[PDB]
Amino acid sequence: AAVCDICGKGPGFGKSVSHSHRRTSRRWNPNIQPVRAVTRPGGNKQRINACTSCIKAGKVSRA
Amino acid sequence: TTPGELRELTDDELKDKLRESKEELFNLRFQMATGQLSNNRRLRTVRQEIARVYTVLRERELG
Amino acid sequence: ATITDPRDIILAPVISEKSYGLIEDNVYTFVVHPDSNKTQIKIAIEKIFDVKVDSVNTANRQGKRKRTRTGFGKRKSTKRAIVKLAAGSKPIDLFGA
RNA sequence: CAUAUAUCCUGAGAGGUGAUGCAUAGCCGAGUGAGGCGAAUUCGGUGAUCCUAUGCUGCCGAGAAAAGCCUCUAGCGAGGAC
RNA sequence: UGCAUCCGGUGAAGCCGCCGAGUGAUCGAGUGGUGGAGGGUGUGGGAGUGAGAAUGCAGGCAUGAGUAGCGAUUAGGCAAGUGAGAACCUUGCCCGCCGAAAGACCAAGGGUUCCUGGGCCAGGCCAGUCCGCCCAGGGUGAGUCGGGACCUAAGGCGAGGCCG
RNA sequence: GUCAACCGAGCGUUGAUCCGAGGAUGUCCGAAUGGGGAAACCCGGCACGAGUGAUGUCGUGUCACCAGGCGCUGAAUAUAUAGGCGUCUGGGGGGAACGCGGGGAAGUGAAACAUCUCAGUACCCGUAGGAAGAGAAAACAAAAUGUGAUUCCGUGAGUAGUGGCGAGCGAAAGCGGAGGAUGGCUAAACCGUAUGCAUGUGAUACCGGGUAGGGGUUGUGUGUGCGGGGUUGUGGGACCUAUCUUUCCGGCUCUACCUGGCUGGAGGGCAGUGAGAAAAUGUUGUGGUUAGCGGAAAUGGCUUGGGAUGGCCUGCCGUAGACGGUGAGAGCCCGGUACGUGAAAACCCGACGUCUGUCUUGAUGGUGUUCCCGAGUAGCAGCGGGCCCGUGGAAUCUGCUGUGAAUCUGCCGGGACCACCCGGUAAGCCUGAAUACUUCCCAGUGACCGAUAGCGGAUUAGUACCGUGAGGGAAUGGUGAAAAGUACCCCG
Repeated sequence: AAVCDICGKGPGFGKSVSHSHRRTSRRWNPNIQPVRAVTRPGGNKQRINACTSCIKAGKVSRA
Repeated sequence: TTPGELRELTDDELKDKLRESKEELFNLRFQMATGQLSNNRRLRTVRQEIARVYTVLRERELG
Repeated sequence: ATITDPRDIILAPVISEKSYGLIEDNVYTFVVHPDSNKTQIKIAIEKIFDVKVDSVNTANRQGKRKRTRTGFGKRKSTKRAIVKLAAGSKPIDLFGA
C-alpha cells in the first residue's frame, strides 16, 4: 500500500493545515499499484507492488 | 599421586586407576554415611585423584 | 572421556529405624542421584553387589525449610531408592549394620 | 429364503468358586503393650436418589471431537500363526 | 576552613550543677561532678548557620485508664497425677452438645503444619507443665489409584503465507 | 573462604595456602535452537559405543528457523519457473551513557484560548561504532587582481530579524582558535576481449600502409561482463595530428615480408594491511599492560600513665617530614614513602623482514575539429516539512503526486524576477584528527556526608514486607587495648 517492492519508496509525513491554521498530522502515500510482472521471457507472472513512477521507468516488466 | 607419574601410565591403566578410585570413593561415602571412618580428608583426596586422572586423559585426547 | 560407573548413581545408604526394620526384611534404602530411574538403579545395584534384585521403589522428598538470623533457608531435596533383593539373599554388609 | 420364546449380541442380579483361607462375638492370660484360642452364621420382611440403563417411552429447543476398536483393500512378504 | 598563636590522659568535647556577668541575642582560659580525645583565641574565607506552630516528618512517651474489650447462639464437674507453679496439661468417672454434622473421604490452596524426643523468654486475647509455637531427628514406597509418555473441545501459539 | 566459631580430621622447606597468565571441566533454564512446556522439566529420532539371556537402561555426538552462496531435480506444462532435496557460510539475544534516521504528546506560558509556546522535549520504532554523523564546492563572497573539504570551540548576538509584531522565538557572513589529508577512487566518450540474443552482400569484406592470400581475428548489429583509458572548472577528457623522447628479453596485433599498438619474463623502483586492494607469516624494542621485590635513621634518658605514640632533654636519616596502623599526637616500631628494580606466558603498541599490489609497452611540452562529462534526474505545477522567515514579494534545502530538459555558446547559485558580471560544476562512492560519553577496571582528590545524614541500601537491601500484576519498598553501626565475656559460693 505504502511501500514499493522495487525502489523502496515509502510514505511521507506532514501536517494538514486548516484555514484557522490548526495543524494535524497526515500521511503522503505513494501511488502503489498491483502489477503482474513478467520477470523472465519464460512467462511467469507474479503479483508485485510497484509505484506509478516505477511503471513509468519501465522497471516493472508487465509483459 | 602427583600428575608427574600419573602422566607415565598409558590410557588403559589410566582408565583402570579412574575406576579403582571411583570404587574407593563409593566405599568412603558409605563409611561416612554409617559414620565409622575418622580421616575426613580421604574423600577430598580421592575426589582430587579422580579430577587429576580426568585432566590427564583430556590433555592426551586434545594433545 | 566420560567413564560411567554404576557407583555415582548410588550416593549413600539411609540409616534410620525404618531402614533397619526393612533391612531385617532384606530391603535396603539408598540415597540415589535425583535424575535416575528405577531400572537404571536396579542395573547399578545388580552390577555393584553382584546380587539379584526383585524390585526397586523410589520416593522424592523435599528438603526442610529452616529459619536463620539471616532468614529462611532450605535443605537439599533427595531421592530415595528402596531396594528388595531376591530369595538368594546375600546381605549387603557394606551397609555396616 | 425367513416369522421362529429360532439364532445371535448385550446384560442387572441369583447360584458356584475364590474361601481347608481371611475376619469376628467372646474366652484365657498379659499387662506400656505384646500373645494364644476362637462359637454359630440359617430363614424372612422392608427397601433406595444405586444397578440393568449410553435402556424404554414421550417431546422439541433437535442435543462435541479425535483417538481407540473392527473391517477393506493398496502395500509388504519367506517365513509366519496358535 | 587559610594564616598565627595557646590549651589538652597531670584529662578535650559533650552533659548535669554552683557561683557570677553583659543593654540584647548570650557569656564565663570561674568553678564542682560525669566523661575519655580533641579544643580555644585573633584575624580573614565559605555556609545544608538559629523553629513554636505548615490538620509538618521520624523516633520515644503521656492523657483517656489500670478504663473498654478478652470474638457467639453447647456446659462443665469431681477424683487422682505431673509439676516450682494447674480453672485450662494427663488419666478415670460423670454431665452436656453435634450427629445431611460440629462425623468420614477427596479436589483447589497451603507447605512439613505429620510422628518421636526435648523446651517454655517471644506467640496463644488469662495461665500454661500444653500447643498448628521453638529446636533436633525421623517420616510420603504404585505395571493397575490421579496425571504424562494416548486422544481431542473452547481457546492459545503458529513453518511458509497474506496484510500493515 | 566468610558470617563464625565448636569440634573432627589433615596438609606444608621435596615449597602449601596465597597472587598473575594460559588451558581443562562446565548440570539445568535462558536468543534457547530435536519436539513440547506453567523458565529451570517433560518426551524423542539418527549414528557410534556400553550393558542384558532379550526388552528395558546408560554414555558420547547430532537433529530449530530464516538469509545468502554451490550442486541435483523441474509441478500444473510446453519453454521453463515456483517449489523440492543435499551441502557450506551467516543471523537471532544482551548492554549505563554517547550517535544517526524515522514517529511524536500533554500538563505549562500566553494571567482565558484555538495560531503560537511547551518542544521536535517526554516517550516510541529502526540501526550502529568505539566513537558516530559530516566531508573534498553545481561553496561563500562582492568587484577585494578576496577565501578555499568537513567537524568542534569563542565571538558576531539576544543583534539582523521573526511573531494572535502577543507570550515569545532567533541566524548567518566575517573574524580568533582545535586539527590538519588544499585527501582518494569511480561512470561515460573511445579501444581490445569474452559472451548472450538477432541475423548474415553470407563477401571484397574488418589489421596501421606497401606486397601476397582468405572467406571470417565473424560480416554486421545490439546487450552484458572483463581489462585498458579518463577523473576536470582558466573547463577537462576522448578523437585527431606534429615535435621530443631517460631499461633488456620474450609472445602477440587474420597470415609471411618492412612499418605502429596489445601481452608475458628479468632488473630498477614505489607503496602497503593504511581512506587510497589483501590475507598472512617471522625476528627484534629494559616498549607497554597483566603478579611482585628491595628500600635510611632511637630497644635513647628522665617523668606521668594500664599503655607513650604525651611533656622535658639528647642523638640520627632525609632523592624518604605522603598516608595509615601500633594500648593516647611516631620521619627513625610496622605497612610503607622518595628512589630503584622485575616477566616464563598471554596480549597491545612499534620496528625490520618474508609477503602482496603496482609502475615501468614508457614521457614531454604543442595544432584545428566531431564525441563524452552520472535521467524519470534538474526544472515547472499541486499539497506539505524545515530554514530568523508563522505563506509572506519567499530565494536556498526537502517528502508525496503529476509533467518532464539539455552535455559546455550545457547547467546550477549570488533571498521574487529579468539583463549583465562573478562563483561553481548536481543527479557515483570512500575518507583519519580535532568532538560526545562511562556499564566496567586502575590510581587519586575534596573549606563533600558522618548513621532521621550520605545511594533506597555502612547491618539478611532491591532484602523483609505490601500488591493478581506492572510496581512500591523499609528498619537495624560503636564493650574493652586485649574476651581477660565474671571460675567458685549464696537466694531463686
